[PDB]
Amino acid sequence: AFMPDARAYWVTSDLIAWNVGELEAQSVCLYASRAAAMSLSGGIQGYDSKVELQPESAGLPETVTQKFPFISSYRAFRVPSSVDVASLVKCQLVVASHVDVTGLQLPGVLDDMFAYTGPLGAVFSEDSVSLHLWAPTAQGVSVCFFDGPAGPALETVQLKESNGVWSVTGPREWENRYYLYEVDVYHPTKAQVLKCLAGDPYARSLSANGARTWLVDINNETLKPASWDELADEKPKLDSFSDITIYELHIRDFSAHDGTVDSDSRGGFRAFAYQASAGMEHLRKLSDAGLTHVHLLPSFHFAGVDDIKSNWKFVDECELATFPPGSDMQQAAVVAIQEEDPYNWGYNPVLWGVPKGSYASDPDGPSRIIEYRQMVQALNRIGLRVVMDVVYNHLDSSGPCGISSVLDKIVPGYYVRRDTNGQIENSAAMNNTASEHFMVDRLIVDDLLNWAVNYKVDGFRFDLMGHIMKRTMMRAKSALQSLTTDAHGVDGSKIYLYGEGWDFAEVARNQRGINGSQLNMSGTGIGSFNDRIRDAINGGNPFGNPLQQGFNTGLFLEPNGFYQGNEADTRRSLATYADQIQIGLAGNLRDYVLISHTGEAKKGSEIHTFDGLPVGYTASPIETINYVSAHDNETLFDVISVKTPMILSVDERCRINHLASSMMALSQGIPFFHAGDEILRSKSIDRDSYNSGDWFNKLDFTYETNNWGVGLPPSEKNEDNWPLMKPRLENPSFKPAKGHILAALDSFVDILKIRYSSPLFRLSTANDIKQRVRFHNTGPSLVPGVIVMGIEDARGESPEMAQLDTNFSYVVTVFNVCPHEVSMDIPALASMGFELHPVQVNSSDTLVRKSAYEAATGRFTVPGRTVSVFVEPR
Amino acid sequence: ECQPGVDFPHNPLATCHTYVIKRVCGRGPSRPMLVKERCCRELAAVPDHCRCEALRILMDGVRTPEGRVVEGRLGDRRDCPREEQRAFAATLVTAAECNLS
Ligand SMILES: [Ca+2]
Ligand SMILES: [Ca+2]
Repeated sequence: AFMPDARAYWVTSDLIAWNVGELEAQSVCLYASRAAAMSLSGGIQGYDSKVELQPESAGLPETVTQKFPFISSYRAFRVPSSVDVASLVKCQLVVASHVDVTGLQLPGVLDDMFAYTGPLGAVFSEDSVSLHLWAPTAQGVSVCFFDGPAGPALETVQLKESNGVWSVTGPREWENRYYLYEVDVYHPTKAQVLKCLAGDPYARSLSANGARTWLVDINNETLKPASWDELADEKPKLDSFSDITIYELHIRDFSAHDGTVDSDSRGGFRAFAYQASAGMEHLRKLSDAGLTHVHLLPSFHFAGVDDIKSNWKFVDECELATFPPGSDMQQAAVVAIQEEDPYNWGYNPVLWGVPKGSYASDPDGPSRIIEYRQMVQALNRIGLRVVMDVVYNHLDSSGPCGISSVLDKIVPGYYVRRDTNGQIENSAAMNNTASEHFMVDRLIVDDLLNWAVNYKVDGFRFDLMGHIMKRTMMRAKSALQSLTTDAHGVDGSKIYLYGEGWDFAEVARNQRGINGSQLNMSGTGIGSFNDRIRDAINGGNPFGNPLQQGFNTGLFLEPNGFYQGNEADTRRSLATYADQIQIGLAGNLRDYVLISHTGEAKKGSEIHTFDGLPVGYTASPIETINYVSAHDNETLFDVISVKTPMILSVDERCRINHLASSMMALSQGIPFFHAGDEILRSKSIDRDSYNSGDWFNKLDFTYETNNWGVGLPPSEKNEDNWPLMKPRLENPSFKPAKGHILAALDSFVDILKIRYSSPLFRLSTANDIKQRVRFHNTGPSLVPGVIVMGIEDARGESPEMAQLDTNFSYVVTVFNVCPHEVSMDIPALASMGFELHPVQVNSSDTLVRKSAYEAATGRFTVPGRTVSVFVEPR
Repeated sequence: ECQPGVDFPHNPLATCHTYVIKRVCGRGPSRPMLVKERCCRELAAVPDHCRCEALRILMDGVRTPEGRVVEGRLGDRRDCPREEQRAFAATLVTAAECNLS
């Protein structure tokens, strides 16, 4: 069978690029076959058209190479004017030259002729409903209408193409129908023209499992909860982006194990709308402390979870508890059902504009739209803005087959990124998107506006932002900010953006264009995760050796037996990690000057990580997302239980968990917390719990368990680390009790209140941090494992700076990770009126209370494994 | 002269150890290309004249005067023997992988 490879490119309507011999380029012909009947028998047979492609001497012009840099050295071929380009892109195409046959990659020529900016999806008029679909390679597009989500077809209507856009205008009565598109288009992966049933890319609602698209008006009164149009007045106050703290939560985890919530609402949008559930009281406590934002994991239509709840499988949660804490039997029961369970993170995008059906009470009907809007409203009313995890980097499926393939079904080989052979790139996970293409770029921005206007979302977290073009990131930023209350019902100036700025794969070093990596996103005002501070605190990296120690895991202070060099090597490594944290504590700035462990005064960018790049990479503190844990990798409690000495008590590790969290909360920039960090959450040392079910991802709001010691985690992801997990799981002294969990939560709440008791922790500009923030325990003479941070404010008669704090004039924070008490002597902070913060004076922990200050020598006595905050009152 | 702790870090290519397991044994964390990039960045951070030495320590490890190995090595994994892991470990510098001299 004829299955060609795609090494040639159609870049503009009159130019084809191909990397062939300078002489063999004199015999290149372009072949076309609408019915795709081409075969080999030994030249080519079964073609419609045959036209000579004339080689160009000059090559590819700059305007082409600036869009596609990875093919800049390719030979240029001219396409004659006699050729009807619009008709040939709808056909099977090959270029042939001894005999070298290959296909054409079309996105380039599709953006040149068929770039569209007008209406798409469904447009509602007073008397009419019109549909619009972008498919410039389709031979024909029809629309199948359905009466419900299950019945046969009512009608079939043809669509008229205009500039690659298929359109049709019908009556008002079309509203509330269910529909599918009928597209006959050539698919290169099957090498034939197939008549495909596909959903709408601009869908606003779907039936169960995205079987059919619901033709609904999103502006409908019957879809708005009470006082929805007046939510802008109800939304919690946001003075600046510097006041943001983020709490990362997964929708199902929140209420899956919550008994106080009805079983029909458990693990869905309704749970957040409860009056006085355990989960909503938990979010209320943090919000009153100072928490501002809630980041929820993928809520849009993804594959991996069946919307029809009757198909869901479960594990015997009684008999599984009778197994040993370090057994492999628990994971065997979960893996057997993991493909048909109710659990997944949701990193398998199908349609970006529709809320997930499985999180709704009914996958059919207006249920999913209303309950989503209720979730946003309810969180805003308890004082928490809502952030959406957006996954624009890839798609779940591709090809003409499957219920989970939508975009690649309608326009094959355009929405997905492909290599120089035409194979799809899988670097993000599977089926990478190509945001460099015009219509993909538009689809992403139109989606971000959909969630901002129709659902009133307060921010977005970009999964693999480095796989998305900066161009797309900047246009989305300007569009969201331009939204006003009187025009669209939402104040767009308060919407904040951030994401994973990892630079890797076929998009690295700007190979496909200026991509949204941490370094490129410097000075843009869009946040990015500080992976430098993350690794410096925990030790090593998520993909490194599990036993690698860091600053907050006793690198030099408390060796764990694993060889990391001699005493002098570990001590020099500990002082290096401390220098990286301090830059992050000062907002991970490019231009912030810090005295490093050698005594040398270095700028943030001049301090590098041990393997290449600069530590400080931001121009503004609001571009920094400080964190020690997320949904990815192992939880704070799990990583501390592995890295730190095995002889330690759980009470000592509990204090270490508080240190890591507090370092984030008291840092300049934006703190990021994983749900459960307050209550010592465990996943039983699981590093990839995306498909581990409810068993390993359990969040307990009864505070009875932290989910530590529920068997060894699934094999495929953790099997090789089982020998270093088992004895830690089997040891009862590793599992914390009810008293530990509650004390860790109360200690977490206290720190948040300290952050919002002073505007000095939340400095808005880079120049403010330079002048005010000073570190003290520096040089070759520093006390290891101690970070001293001081923030200065306008004091005395005629000060240099403006006054920002009305209660305090100076704040000093001491971070101590040493197993014992430390006595500091700082001459610069001598003869000052310092005292312990009123929150820590009334603290439930008796250990913190022993913190003291002396005005004589500037003495700071801070207890072991403790963070202390000192203040100078006005 | 290529000493760990002086010319390159202790446990030189720990990220490459996990990447070898994902590729040969078929087990490890998701997003394998993100793991690959850090492994290649760890390899490129090593000076050119020490790269082959640091690659050997990943494969075989350094033995102490005391007698035991510390900074390596490629051990035995379930259905994934040492010599199978070792063969792929040597091809990490080649054009098909990290592409380094
Ligand atoms: Ca709040
Ligand atoms: Ca699953």
